[PDB]
Amino acid sequence: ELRDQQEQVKEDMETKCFICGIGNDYFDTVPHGFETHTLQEHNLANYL
Amino acid sequence: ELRDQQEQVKEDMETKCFICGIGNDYFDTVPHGFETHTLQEHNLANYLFFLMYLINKDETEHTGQESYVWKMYQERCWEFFPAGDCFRKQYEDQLN
Amino acid sequence: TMSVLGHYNNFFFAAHLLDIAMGFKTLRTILSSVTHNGKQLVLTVGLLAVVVYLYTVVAFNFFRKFYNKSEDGDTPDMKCDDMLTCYMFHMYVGVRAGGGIGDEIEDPAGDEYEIYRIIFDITFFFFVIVILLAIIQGLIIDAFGELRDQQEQVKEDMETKCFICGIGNDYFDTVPHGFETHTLQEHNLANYL
Amino acid sequence: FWKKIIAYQQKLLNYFARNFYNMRMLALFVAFAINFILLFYKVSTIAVHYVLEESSGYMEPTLRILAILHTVISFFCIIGYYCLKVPLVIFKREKEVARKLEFDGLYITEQPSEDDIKGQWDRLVINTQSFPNNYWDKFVKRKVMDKYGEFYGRDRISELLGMDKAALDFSDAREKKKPKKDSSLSAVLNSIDVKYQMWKLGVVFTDNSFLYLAWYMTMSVLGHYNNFFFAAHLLDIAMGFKTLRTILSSVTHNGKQLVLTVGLLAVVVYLYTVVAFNFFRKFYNKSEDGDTPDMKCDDMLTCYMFHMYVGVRAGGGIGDEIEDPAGDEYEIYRIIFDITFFFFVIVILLAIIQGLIIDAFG
Amino acid sequence: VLLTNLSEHMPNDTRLQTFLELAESVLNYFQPFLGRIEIMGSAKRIERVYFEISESSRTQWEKPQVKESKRQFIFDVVNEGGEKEKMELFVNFCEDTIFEMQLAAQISESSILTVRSALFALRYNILTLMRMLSLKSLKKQMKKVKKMTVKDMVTAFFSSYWSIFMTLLHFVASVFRGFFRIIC
Ligand SMILES: Nc1ncnc2c1ncn2[C@@H]1O[C@H](COP(=O)(O)OP(=O)(O)OP(=O)(O)O)[C@@H](O)[C@H]1O
Ligand SMILES: Nc1ncnc2c1ncn2[C@@H]1O[C@H](COP(=O)(O)OP(=O)(O)OP(=O)(O)O)[C@@H](O)[C@H]1O
Ligand SMILES: Nc1ncnc2c1ncn2[C@@H]1O[C@H](COP(=O)(O)OP(=O)(O)OP(=O)(O)O)[C@@H](O)[C@H]1O
Ligand SMILES: [Ca+2]
Ligand SMILES: [Zn+2]
Ligand SMILES: [Zn+2]
Ligand SMILES: [Zn+2]
Repeated sequence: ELRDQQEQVKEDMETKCFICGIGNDYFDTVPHGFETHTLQEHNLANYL
Repeated sequence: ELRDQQEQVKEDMETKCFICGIGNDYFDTVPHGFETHTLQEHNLANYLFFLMYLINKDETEHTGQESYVWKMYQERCWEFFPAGDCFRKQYEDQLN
Repeated sequence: TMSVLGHYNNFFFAAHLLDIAMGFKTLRTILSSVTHNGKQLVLTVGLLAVVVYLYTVVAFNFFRKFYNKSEDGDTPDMKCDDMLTCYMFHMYVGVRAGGGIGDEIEDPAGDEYEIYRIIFDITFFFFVIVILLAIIQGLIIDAFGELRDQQEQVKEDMETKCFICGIGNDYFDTVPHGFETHTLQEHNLANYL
Repeated sequence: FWKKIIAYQQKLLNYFARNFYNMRMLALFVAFAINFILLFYKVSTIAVHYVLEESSGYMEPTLRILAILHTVISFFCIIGYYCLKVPLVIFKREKEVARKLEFDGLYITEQPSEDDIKGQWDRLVINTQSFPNNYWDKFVKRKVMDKYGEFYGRDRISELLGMDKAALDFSDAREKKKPKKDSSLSAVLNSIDVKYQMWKLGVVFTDNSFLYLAWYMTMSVLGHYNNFFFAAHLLDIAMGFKTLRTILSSVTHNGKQLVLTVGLLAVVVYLYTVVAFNFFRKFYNKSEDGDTPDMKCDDMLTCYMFHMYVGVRAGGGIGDEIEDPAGDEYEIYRIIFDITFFFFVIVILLAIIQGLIIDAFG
Repeated sequence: VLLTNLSEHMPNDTRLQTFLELAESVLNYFQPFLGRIEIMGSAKRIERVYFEISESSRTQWEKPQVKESKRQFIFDVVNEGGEKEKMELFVNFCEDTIFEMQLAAQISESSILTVRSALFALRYNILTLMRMLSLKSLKKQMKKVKKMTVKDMVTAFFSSYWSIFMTLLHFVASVFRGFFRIIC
């Protein structure tokens, strides 16, 4: 259970953005747009 | 964990193309288009062979595309690698 | 009837302790872990019994001297003279013993059939003890895993799609909070009831 | 006359094919009853006898009748299999060889690997004139003729496939036309094609299920001589019940891995035997009598297989069997050796086997 | 290469497929040699690139150890590969593979007995059963049992498969004998 929970956390973070909740594919239509969005557009540290 | 990792590798390769990253369903809209894309359009061995041929080729004999890819490979810029797009996606209108 | 009988003999009140399983839901889950594969467990026991019967056949045919069990040398106490006695000796002590039937029966040192008895004991230990008990244990473990995966599947299905219409959560979530808005006002199970 | 005999024989074949499975059940039932009766044997006391001592007294003739019945039912099982499943196997082989001949050209363009036993045997079916007898596309000889005639030689390919152009054209023209009465034995003797029947018998003999039935058969026959061979028929419940097949598939799914794990365990035990034979030899005295110097680990073979047997079977390990190291120069070394033996051979490798089974079921 | 380029950019033109049909043999010969990829072009459009592939490169690509290394690389990139560094790890793998490929090429330049025994056992154990029909004892059997009896007919029907089973037993024994002779 512990290991599967860690896998679920990893999968959730790499599949959808934490804040808005849009899937990674839509952002990745633009090259590298997903991590671009998660690091500049919607950043947890930036909100803090 | 070992077995699940093998399953994940298999699932990832059969669900999305390794290079561009587009899902298999979009290519499979055309019959057999997914493995057609992965074996002719975007082939790992083909990219490796292209790198070999570009390295072995002389500088001044390079064509425009070859020289441009050579400059990016020298500067370690991997933007020439397709990402999120392909020939079929670019020419959906004309091809279909 | 068990309470009434417990009046006659007080010890029948102990059978009422089998009620905690349905008294507590979590004990019901623990028992569901093992009872989920009851048919498979019973058939595994039948297979183990058949294998032990085959080993009894082999022992009764060839390895019979080694089954002397009398601590006294004078008394000729033989476990495997009778086929029924040999079989159930294998059923009881060979199965219970951690090493196998060899730890109970005489060692094969200095004998014509030394190597054959040795392979027989090693195979008995490898199949009856190491494998079949592992089969039972894996049955229990993977049944509990099935239960947990089923709970995860239920949770994932309910949080990914609406129960009534069957549309995905993303389309509703295009409007902010529209998914649980739809599932709590638009399409509500309690509301339909 | 001949029509009546062939019709009655065909009725017999159809009945056996219909009732193949029922008597397969009945054979297992009789195998259970015979072994239940066998469970009551008693030894009596150079010459030693096994007698059947029972309160009923009558299940000895009953046991003999059950043995005879088991054999008769078993033979009828071979009859049923040979009339039911054999045509399907022949049809599958015939379609496989026809497509390999027509598309891949496994006997024209390339050649068999000389390791493929089935291809080496199927070299003959091409020369057989009744090529796909069971396979309904009777048409593949001429398809292959059209496909590969131009290059590989018309006559050579025709002789490889067994057909003859001159007779084909002469039959297209007028030919020798005379039918024959069915009552003639010469008609049947000429009609039988020994080549195709030899190929079919070879295929059937190579088939695995018919070999299993033959093994079951020889075991019943041997059980007549010695009644205890009827117990080996209890290995049939695995294929009798699909759920037992699932339980056995749980463990047989990883048979290669299980065997290699046993080999690894044997190698580790061999290394521990090497270490013990080099240093820790005194501790392996096994004589309960102090006077007798019984040594388990004097001989390297005896030391190894002592480790194979008792160290592996024992829950704690080899230390529970060999002498304690108290008050010795090599106390700590022997102790680490025993702890490592227990941790690796017992705790880990057996756990590896158990996890193999569990995760295969998963 | 020119014809293939024209074919892939002029998909519908029938005259072009007529030329392709005329020149299939050259294209069939050069199918392994021609290689194609897609790159992100300088004009912000996907471009297809054609180049020459050496058959030596193809062979040292298809050698098994290179395939195992490629599978291990795929496993590693799928499991712990980042999206930024995936393309870079791929380039490093390509460079190492090319070097090892060239080195391999440079260093490179300049059961049957048992099968035969089993087949022969099949032949001389099936001809033994064929020999009843060859020696035509069934004809004299027919002469002496001209009076059709269902008893005798059922017995012969059983005897056929009984003889088949005996021939199988002899075959298995012969195979075991031949295998023992081979091993010893
Ligand atoms: N809204 C979000 N804000 C931040 N990260 C997000 C968001 N949505 C998704 N992510 C993902 O969550 C991860 C956060 O960064 P990451 O976990 O890599 O940080 P780190 O502390 O540098 O490294 P580590 O991966 O070891 O935790 C990234 O993979 C990022 O793509
Ligand atoms: N860009 C890509 N390049 C190559 N293969 C890709 C790509 N994207 C996805 N794939 C998939 O990865 C797999 C690569 O080929 P594959 O693994 O079958 O090669 P192989 O060595 O012939 O066989 P094996 O499956 O035993 O490894 C294919 O299933 C292919 O569809
Ligand atoms: N048609 C539907 N009707 C009701 N709930 C739905 C429907 N479709 C999906 N759901 C989801 O199923 C769940 C039902 O509510 P929920 O399970 O939270 O109720 P509860 O009894 O208050 O709490 P608990 O989560 O502990 O069971 C919610 O997560 C809801 O979004
Ligand atoms: Ca130039
Ligand atoms: Zn976001
Ligand atoms: Zn692609
Ligand atoms: Zn709804």
